[PDB]
Amino acid sequence: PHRYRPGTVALREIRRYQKSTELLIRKLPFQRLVREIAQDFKTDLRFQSSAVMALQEACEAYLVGLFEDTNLCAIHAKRVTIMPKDIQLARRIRGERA
Amino acid sequence: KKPHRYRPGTVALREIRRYQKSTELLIRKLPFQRLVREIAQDFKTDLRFQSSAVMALQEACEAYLVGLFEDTNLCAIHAKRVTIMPKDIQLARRIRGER
Amino acid sequence: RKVLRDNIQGITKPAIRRLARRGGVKRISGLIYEETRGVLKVFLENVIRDAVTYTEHAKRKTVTAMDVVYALKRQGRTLYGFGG
Amino acid sequence: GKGGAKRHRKVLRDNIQGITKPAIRRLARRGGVKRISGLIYEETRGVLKVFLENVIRDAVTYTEHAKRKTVTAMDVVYALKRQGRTLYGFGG
Amino acid sequence: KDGKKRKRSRKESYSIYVYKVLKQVHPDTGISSKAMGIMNSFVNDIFERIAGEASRLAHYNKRSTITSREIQTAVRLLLPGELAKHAVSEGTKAVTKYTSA
Amino acid sequence: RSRKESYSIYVYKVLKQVHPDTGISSKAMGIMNSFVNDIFERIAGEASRLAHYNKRSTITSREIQTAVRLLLPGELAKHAVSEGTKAVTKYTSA
Amino acid sequence: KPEELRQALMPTLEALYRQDPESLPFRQPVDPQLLGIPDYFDIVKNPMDLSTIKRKLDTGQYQEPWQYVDDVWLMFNNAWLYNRKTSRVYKFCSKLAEVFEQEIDPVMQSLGYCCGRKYEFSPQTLCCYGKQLCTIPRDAAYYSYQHFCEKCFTEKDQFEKKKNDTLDPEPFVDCKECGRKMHQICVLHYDIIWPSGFVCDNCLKKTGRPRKENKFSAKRLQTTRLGNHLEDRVNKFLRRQNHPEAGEVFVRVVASSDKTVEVKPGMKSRFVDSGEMSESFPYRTKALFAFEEIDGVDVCFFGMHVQEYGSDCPPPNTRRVYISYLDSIHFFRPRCLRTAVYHEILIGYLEYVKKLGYVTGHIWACPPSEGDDYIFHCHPPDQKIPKPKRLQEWYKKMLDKAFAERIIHDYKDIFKQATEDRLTSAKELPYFEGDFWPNVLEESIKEKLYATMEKHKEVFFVIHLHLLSCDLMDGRDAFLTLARDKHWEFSSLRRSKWSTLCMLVELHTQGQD
Amino acid sequence: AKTRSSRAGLQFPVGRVHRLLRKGNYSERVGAGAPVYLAAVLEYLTAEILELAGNAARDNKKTRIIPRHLQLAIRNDEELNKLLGRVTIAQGGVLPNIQAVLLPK
Amino acid sequence: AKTRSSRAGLQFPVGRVHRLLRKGNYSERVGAGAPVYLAAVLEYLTAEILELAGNAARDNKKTRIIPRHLQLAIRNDEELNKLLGRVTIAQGGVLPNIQAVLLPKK
DNA sequence: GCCATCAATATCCACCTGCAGATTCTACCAAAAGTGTATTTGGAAACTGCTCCATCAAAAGGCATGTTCAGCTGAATTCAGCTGAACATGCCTTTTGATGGAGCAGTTTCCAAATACACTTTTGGTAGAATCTGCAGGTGGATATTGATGG
DNA sequence: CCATCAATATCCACCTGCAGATTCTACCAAAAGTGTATTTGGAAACTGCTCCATCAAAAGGCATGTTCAGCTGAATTCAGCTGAACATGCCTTTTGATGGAGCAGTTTCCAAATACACTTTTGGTAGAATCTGCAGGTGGATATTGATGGC
Repeated sequence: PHRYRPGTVALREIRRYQKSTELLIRKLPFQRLVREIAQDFKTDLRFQSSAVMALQEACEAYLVGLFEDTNLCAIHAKRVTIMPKDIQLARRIRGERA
Repeated sequence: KKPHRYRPGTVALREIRRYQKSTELLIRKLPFQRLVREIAQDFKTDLRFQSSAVMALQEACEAYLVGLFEDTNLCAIHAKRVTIMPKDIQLARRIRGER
Repeated sequence: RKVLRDNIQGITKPAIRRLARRGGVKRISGLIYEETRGVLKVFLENVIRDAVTYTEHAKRKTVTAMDVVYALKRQGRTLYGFGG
Repeated sequence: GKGGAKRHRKVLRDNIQGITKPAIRRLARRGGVKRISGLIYEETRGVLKVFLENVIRDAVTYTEHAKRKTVTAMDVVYALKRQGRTLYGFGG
Repeated sequence: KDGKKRKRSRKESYSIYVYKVLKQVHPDTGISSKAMGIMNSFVNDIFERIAGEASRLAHYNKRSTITSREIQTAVRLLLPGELAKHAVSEGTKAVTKYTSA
Repeated sequence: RSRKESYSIYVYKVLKQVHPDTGISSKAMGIMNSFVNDIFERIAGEASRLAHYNKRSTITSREIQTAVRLLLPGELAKHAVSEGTKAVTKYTSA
Repeated sequence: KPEELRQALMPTLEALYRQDPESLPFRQPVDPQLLGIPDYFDIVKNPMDLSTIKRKLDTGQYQEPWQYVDDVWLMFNNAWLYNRKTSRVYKFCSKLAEVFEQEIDPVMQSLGYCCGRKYEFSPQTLCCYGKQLCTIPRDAAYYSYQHFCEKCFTEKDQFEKKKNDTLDPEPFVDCKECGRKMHQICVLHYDIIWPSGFVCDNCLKKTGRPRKENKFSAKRLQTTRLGNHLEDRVNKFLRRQNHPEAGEVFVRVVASSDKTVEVKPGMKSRFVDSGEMSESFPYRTKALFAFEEIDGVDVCFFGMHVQEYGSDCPPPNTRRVYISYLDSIHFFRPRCLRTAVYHEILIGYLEYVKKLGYVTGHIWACPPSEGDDYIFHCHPPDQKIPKPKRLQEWYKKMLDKAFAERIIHDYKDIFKQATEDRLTSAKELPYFEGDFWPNVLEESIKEKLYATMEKHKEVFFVIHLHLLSCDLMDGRDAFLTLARDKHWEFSSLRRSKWSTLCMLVELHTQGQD
Repeated sequence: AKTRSSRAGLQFPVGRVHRLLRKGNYSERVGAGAPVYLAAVLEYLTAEILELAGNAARDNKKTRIIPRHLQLAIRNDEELNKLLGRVTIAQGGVLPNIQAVLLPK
Repeated sequence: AKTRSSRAGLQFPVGRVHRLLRKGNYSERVGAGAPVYLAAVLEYLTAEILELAGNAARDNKKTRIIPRHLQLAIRNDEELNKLLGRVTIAQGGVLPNIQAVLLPKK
């Protein structure tokens, strides 16, 4: 059976998703989460489709930028696998936590 | 007969406490007015400096450096180390976005 | 309206893996998925709180993309293509 | 003139070198740094140097607008404000 | 004496008001000039921040007047729960007292 | 319905000037309109702040030029200043 | 002899050497090549240093020590001139010079000379001639030939352009017997007083007869009832105090005449043409001065002028006295009674006119501007100029003290007095020569009067109480001009003594009676 | 008769705030209650910041507020910490904080 | 019958941007040359970014500018990247960038 | 390897005392600040036209979810070259105080330059239909890329 | 380890259907611009007052060299974590249609904001004189940590 060594498919999809720009998180789970937490803030609210698209794109950009920060922080410790303390440090440097 | 010598770190921790409990400026004055004078004349020749403006610049620079230094210490201790390294300051400046 | 809940798991493991790959991450740990879900969630209540307060200031019950642009701009995360 | 025109003319120190490395060590102690690598100081010099053209130039760019050549505390504090590092106490 | 050499530079400052507030909150506590400048700068920059938020709230919704609701929502944006609720309560009390005055 | 102005036609004219055979999508037009509106708001607000700082109640070319210098770095700033001087000279020459 | 001069002058010079590091640059002659100052000889024509002084003393090249003093001051001036005030050498020279004054006097006082200081008069200001009214400004470019201002000649190149910075040295006298050079001010010798020449006290000690009595003293000046009353009151107060440092005080009126004040053209047209008041108001002017016995000589310490309108003067000036100018010197002994003495003068005047029948007195309490001398030229630099509030408090204390003795019936300010009198026209204001109010009214006519009174409320004081011909003292201008021309300064005790002696001689010999 | 600040029971000047709003070019028209609410909000924030500054001073055995006490007060309250988190404080120093790895043993 | 936009030799409407300046509540008064300068700056920025976007599209064998082309233009110009460092382009993506360490370590 | 403890040290505190800095009191006044009156107006309510916001049907293929094996990556352990920490030594550079004038601000004039607004003309959105067009998407095969197969 | 080879993802040219980009016809109200009228921000000249650069001494530090305990990375080994692959199936994603809650346009109009005009108070500023919080200076003194030493 043909099998690729670990990391080859991961790097292939790294170029694949760095080449394309389509929305990468599927829509309605994000829509439903937004609806739930907004109802937690305020009930009986309504949402435009463009508004949900804007939320999705902004959150994707925020998480992906956190992901380059994550890779830099991880390779900072001579590592190629990411663990939560990496983004914790990244956010505390960014000022998001402290 | 073997004059008294503190181990590496005890005096370092003492200085940590001393400079975290105090608020006086740490950058010497006259070099700072010099630096601002040459760097300002690099943009506009024959500038004049107020004492308050220089004090504000010095305080802002010290605050920026000290905060970047906790950032750098955090980056260093993240790598299972105690000594700050140029990769630590580069990572801190990259994450801050200034680079 | 129905009181829906527990859709934070809707941010699937392959989706978070894809987002990490787009960010240049080669190897991902197990708890990364859920803890980045938490970080995403936090950003979500912050942004929607700002947007919903914007909308309530306008005496509207429908959240528009324009107030979303307002919230992103006021959070230092300005977004283009949706107005503003 | 004559006499006293040779007061501390050892100008043989670079402008960036005037940061007085023990002051950098003091700042690190205030920053909670326990151990410092030997060649760190100079790069921090450059780093702080960068911050200066990040800040003072802005204030300097203010100066010609008011038809002045003297930088004031208001120019400095507003240059800090526009850069996201607002300062208190020099707004009088 | 026209063109008096003493002074004509009336500098806007909230010093006496901050001192009075210190008196109500702490009658037997002093204050330094540098700390007073810190207080003046803090209250100032908070003023421009809140005024800018109110102005943008008015502008974006095609509203040409800044009213109490604008500053209500501006405070809600700028301040999280505890500070926001306390500030809203005290401001509502103040405006109610002013209206009933 | 309420009129909603946009800079689509001016951007189209500019891109014809710089690229006669290049088109743009509607989403690209939205991105460009958002960018121009955001930079307009930023530099106009900086000019307003600069006018307020010097107790000045009018936005003229000098303070808006200074604000552009503050926000635009380097080569873009020099090009903007030079083109603005040329444009104001042309405007006042007629 | 060189030996005595050396044994005298080594202590002060060695004390100058003791100062370090101030005296280090003065150990050797200035070398332009070594110091890199090729322009040193372009500015300093005759340089000298401490080593030159030592070598010149060691060879006995001095026959009298004033050459030593002149050389030391000349090298001090060279050091001050070539070097900038902020430089090392300037302040080093200042410290060395200060040590020089601190050390020179006791040494040279034992060698048979009056003192050891080099004295230079204040910069003598000149006066214009084309305009006959303006003067030559000090420390500025001036025009002169064989003197004009910068704006006089402008409304051909033979003029000489310079800046007024020259100084006048003190006059020197040579003893007819010894020949030693002496300061004329220090020895208090004057040619008309002593036509036989200047003889030092040492020579008169070899003769037995001391210096003959000076007939040109303040005591022998013509006495007047007002001056006699003032001097009697001052002497009685001093006797009651019985201060050991206090001396006899002589008050003499040296000038008295009758003049008229003319209404200025604006008020002449506004009020004189209608005939409600006369064109001019007659009055009597008097000048009195106070002299005290200090160190065996008379010292002038007070001067003041009055204008007296009698009962025949038309209103509103009828039966009034006005204090025009007031001046004083703070060298009175003791200082603690100085102020207390001044009261006893002016209060004594206020009572005296009260005995004559005068009803109203006027005081213009305005502090002098810096550089403006009222009566005495060259006020001492260390004499404090009182603040206007201080001067008002001083006058209020005077009026309260006089009220305590039941001499003054009341005292107010001009604004409150006008409000109480229900004055409705500016014509009711008193008219005095050179007074501020006539000029204010003229300015108002040229272009709110009660507002002007209120602004200067504390300046003017109104007091309710109920011939010697001398051209020199007929007004404050002639005496000031003569003092400036003859360098009659009151800046120091010895200079004040010399000026008092000169003015007493002038009054005694140049009078018109 | 009564000042707008007194009518609202506020120490801060309502009229001065309204004048600043007029000159600040935030809107050509300003509501009547906007300066009152601004005065109340700034009074509130001043009240707790000075309260915490006095608490820090009395914990530091001091009776005069100094910028060190001001930073100790502002940083120790996490909400107040984020209010001035992107703000540089003069003459305040830093909080006493040492990492676990830095401590001996 | 000459418009002030054509009078200044600019493509952007000076009148509209001046009206927006007046409506923007920046001060009590607005100078005459300020809208001209503002329009010139805006047109220069849009011209530069559109030229870069067209170059990127040509590099991608594309003749229609898409948000991906705009993102490529904004990110590959360090000055323009500094201009838009805190702004997200919708449907723009990220630059292809893989660290050397991420590459195989054979 | 633990730890109980002579001994030098910086520092907390018990105290203090003089001074720069903070606090108290009297007085003037232009600058706001409060109140009165006529004017203008932005937005409240009232009703309604209308766009998209929310909601239910259906199906089938794109990934979502679960399981397995192991490649190798993260984690723990030793240790040795060595870079920095602590410290004594020498001296020099910094800090504080005093002093000319280069410009920071206050006063006055007046003109090129800014609003207010009533028209008139050009012009930028834009309902609506028609033609043009770049690339979404599927096909097929030559082309690198990866991994471990014979030896 | 260097060489070939098989399984596999990639590039890419090509061709077809179409939502979207581009071209006109006509419309049309919102601006744009010209020409008076009115007002004012500020150019420009002259000048008093700050305070900033320059220069001095007194002093609180900074710059080098030495010794070495401890820091960091290279080398080594290994448990198990997640990547690659695959099977099963979940739910997706669109295309479609629909009732109506809700967004927004239009009309009316009034309490609220504004522009003066006048009277009232009042925070700034300057100078005098009183009060004091605390920065250090001096006497212990105290964990405290490195070191000597005993178990």
